[PDB]
Amino acid sequence: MTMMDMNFKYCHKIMKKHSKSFSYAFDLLPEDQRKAVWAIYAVCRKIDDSIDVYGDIQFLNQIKEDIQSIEKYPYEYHHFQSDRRIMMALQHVAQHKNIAFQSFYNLIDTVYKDQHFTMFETDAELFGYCYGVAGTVGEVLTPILSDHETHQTYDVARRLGESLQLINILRDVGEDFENERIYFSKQRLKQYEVDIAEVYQNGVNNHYIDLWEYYAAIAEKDFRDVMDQIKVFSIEAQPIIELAARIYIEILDEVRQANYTLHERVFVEKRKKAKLFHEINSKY
Ligand SMILES: O=P(O)(O)[C@@H](CCCc1cccc(Oc2ccccc2)c1)S(=O)(=O)O
Ligand SMILES: [Mg+2]
Ligand SMILES: [Mg+2]
Repeated sequence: MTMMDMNFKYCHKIMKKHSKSFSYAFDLLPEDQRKAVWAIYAVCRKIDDSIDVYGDIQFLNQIKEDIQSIEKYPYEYHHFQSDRRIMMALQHVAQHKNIAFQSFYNLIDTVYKDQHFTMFETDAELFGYCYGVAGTVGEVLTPILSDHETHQTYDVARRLGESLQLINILRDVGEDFENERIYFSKQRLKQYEVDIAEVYQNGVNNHYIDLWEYYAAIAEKDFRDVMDQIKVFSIEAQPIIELAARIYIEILDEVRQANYTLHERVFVEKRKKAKLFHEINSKY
């Protein structure tokens, strides 16, 4: 095992831990491609967690710098300020694949704002946040999971990304509330006459469930739309992307089964991930 492999293994390790779902799906891709996904995932994870758990903008600048460093000089050795392994893997990926640096930049700009947090007045802002945090990830991943990096492919990957993030938010209401963050908009929170702090105490109700379903409705609709357009992705990527998405979208049924709980992070047992893997691999 060469050292560069060591760095990719560290990226994988990170992905395995923070996302059993995506890890479960993407590891099915051929070597060169999953390596690229591990690295890109690790980068994003460091960004996200350098603020959603280690709330530290200093690091975030360390990472933002390393990347600009790579974009600027893909073929020079750098003494990265944040996490050498991940950057080395990313830099290695970039010397082979096209990378949308601006996309990592939008994510960064985005998780920054998650410092002095302020609710969203409208779903539009909610939706734009889904873009900066996920749509942009779909955009960085596009050159990796596709052959035709065209407007249509970027646009689908992006929507996939935004949809997967809406589901993400649909599961984490409680977790997010404990952390002092509500992502449903006030417009929509008022319209449905619901208070998160109040539901958190006395439990769900129908105001919440309806509201929760309003969003789920959206998420699922966009999910179906992207599945239709799944062929914009490579043949090998298609089933994996589908499993990644169905494995993630299944989370909605899990929030339901647990009665929209605000005190647990529901999940999809690895055995169901296997079941879904099954129902899809037939089709392929
Ligand atoms: O918006 P949130 O609630 O912080 C959400 C993370 C969003 C940022 C993020 C983190 C890690 C990976 C990621 O993008 C991916 C997703 C799949 C594969 C590779 C990268 C996006 S999390 O709930 O999983 O932490
Ligand atoms: Mg987070
Ligand atoms: Mg979340």
